[PDB]
Amino acid sequence: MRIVAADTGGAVLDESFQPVGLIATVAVLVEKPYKTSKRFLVKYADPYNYDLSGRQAIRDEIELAIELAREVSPDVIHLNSTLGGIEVRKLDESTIDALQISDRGKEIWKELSKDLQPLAKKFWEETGIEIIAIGKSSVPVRIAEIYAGIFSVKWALDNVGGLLVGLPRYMEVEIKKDKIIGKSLDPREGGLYGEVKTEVPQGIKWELYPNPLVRRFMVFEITSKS
Amino acid sequence: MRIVAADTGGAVLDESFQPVGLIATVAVLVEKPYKTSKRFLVKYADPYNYDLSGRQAIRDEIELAIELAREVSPDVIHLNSTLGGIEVRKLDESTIDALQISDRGKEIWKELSKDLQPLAKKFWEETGIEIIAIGKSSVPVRIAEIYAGIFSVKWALDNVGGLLVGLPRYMEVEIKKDKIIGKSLDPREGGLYGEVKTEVPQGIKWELYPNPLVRRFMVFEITSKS
Amino acid sequence: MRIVAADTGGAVLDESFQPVGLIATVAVLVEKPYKTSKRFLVKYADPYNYDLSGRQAIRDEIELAIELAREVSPDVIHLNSTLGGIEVRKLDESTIDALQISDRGKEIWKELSKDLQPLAKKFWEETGIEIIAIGKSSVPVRIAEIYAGIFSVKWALDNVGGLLVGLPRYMEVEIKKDKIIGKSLDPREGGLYGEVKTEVPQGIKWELYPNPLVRRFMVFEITS
DNA sequence: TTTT
DNA sequence: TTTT
DNA sequence: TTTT
Ligand SMILES: [Mg+2]
Ligand SMILES: [Mg+2]
Repeated sequence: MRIVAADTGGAVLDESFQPVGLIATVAVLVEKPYKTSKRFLVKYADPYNYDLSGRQAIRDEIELAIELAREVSPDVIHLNSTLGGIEVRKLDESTIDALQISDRGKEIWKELSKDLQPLAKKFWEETGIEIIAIGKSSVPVRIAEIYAGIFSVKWALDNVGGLLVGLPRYMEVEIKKDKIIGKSLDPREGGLYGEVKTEVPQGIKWELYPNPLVRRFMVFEITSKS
Repeated sequence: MRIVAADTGGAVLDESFQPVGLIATVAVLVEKPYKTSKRFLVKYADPYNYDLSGRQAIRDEIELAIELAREVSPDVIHLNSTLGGIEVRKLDESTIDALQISDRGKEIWKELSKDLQPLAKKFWEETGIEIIAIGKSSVPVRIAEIYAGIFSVKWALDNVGGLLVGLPRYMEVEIKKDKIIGKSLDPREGGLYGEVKTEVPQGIKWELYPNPLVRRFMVFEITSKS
Repeated sequence: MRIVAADTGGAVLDESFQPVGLIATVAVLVEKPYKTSKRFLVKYADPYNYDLSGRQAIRDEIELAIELAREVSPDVIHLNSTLGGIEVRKLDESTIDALQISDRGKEIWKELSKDLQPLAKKFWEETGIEIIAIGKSSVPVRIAEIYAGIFSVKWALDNVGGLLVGLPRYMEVEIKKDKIIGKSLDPREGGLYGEVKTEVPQGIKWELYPNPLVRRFMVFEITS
């Protein structure tokens, strides 16, 4: 099976660990053994002019996933929304009410349907590829999330006297001479990881530590040596 | 305390990772320090003629657990159903509605009661040993589950041009010349493991990797060198 | 950020692994990098005369947290009750009705409000420090919990003809010549740990293993 | 309720 | 539904 | 709500 998935993750935090805005939207191609991705795309947001509430992310995600899918022709696209695996081209007012989600979730998706359903429909017509709202269940979506963490740190290195990056849940990053490696901290996930080439700037220091206000989320903090 | 527990686990998957049927039912004796089992029984199902909605699994589990219990005389039997630890001999329509479980769960157990309650009652009459529906809370149940994973792999090695075995949640297997070792991938469980003797066939290769459709579950795939 | 948090944890178990009563209430000061605590206080309960339904735990916790806070002057106090981070000084029946929790949870806290809310208000007046009900989301709270586990083992060392101590969730302890080290078993938490100096008595054996009745909780067993 |  |  |  060959899967394209997408996710948005990584946030700039203020000094009291409150998120300001999100950083990276990433689409990944994932193939057996489903532990990493070697082909991916990134779109960076502007975290300082981001509306955290909300849902530009999912629109950016589906667009980027389709863009990558047109190049690599996967079997399926996984979208990061836990709706039971329903095909997005089949999302209408009727099918959304039948969904086992909260009443806010239903109204959010009734609005999102207006743009996303025709998009998925046109893409399925062209290719036969479904876009499914699978979310938390998907390993490719979790690999996309790890890459969103990595690219958030890349963005921070490229855009830093100090920056706090809130990473996606329970993942770590490691800085190497010419690359950033991201890994899940959950061994139950079976060793999921990512790697992105980058040049690491001089004159800065970094540390990774637990976000004290959000258990199981880590903070990557960059500080200037000057 | 000395505990007998049982579980059914391991599934044949098709090439799109959809389960076809379950493989192994295992009963274990677990004693201090409650990390493994040295005395156990296995019953193999036929996964290609399995009713995944049938729920023959729990009938097989209680039967195999009672069979092992008659040999080793434990303090208690742990059954894999998370009902709050109620004794199975006490399961009637009255006690089932009082349980804090789903209405689907209540309707399943009202039907299961008709066979299982008399079975547990007669075993308690004979021995004084309770069969309790403890499920997810039980470490002996998790150890039975790990052994079901190991035995599913043994079954696959013995019955394979290629096979996909979906393992129980977050566990790995290791193949040695003369045995299979199974371990939980969750360090929070305190190091649960199992080991089964077997002959490993020639002319085949194997791989263990994440199920892309079911996060925190692994696939053990066997392929012929053919 | 500088944080005081508190928790009650660790339990005496009987021979069928049933809890009898809780042991340690611990207040910790937590600072960057938020992985441990070097400054903490402990209050021991009497586990053989403990009411597990009583919610004396949270009253002991807030008192000890305040006691430590007066000494180390933190930015905020984290209380181990998952109410979304609401300020305790702002807890009246109306705000409790609005909380996204169970109806039992609501009835418990309407009763707790009667004593704890005036305490938080007066403390906020004195220092400007909030006491927020953040609970499961707080790392300092988990560090307090790990320290409760450590102190429960210290209690066991101090009181052992044989004892079974049920530790807080997924943590381990190690006894060294002059200290007890506690660690989270969950690597997702990022390496949380604690350490307490104590004199280790002679003539004893100990073992750590899974509670067979409560998955992901360990038992510390000590014998003379 | 259980199963991957 | 999603975000730290 | 919390506890093993
Ligand atoms: Mg995500
Ligand atoms: Mg606690």
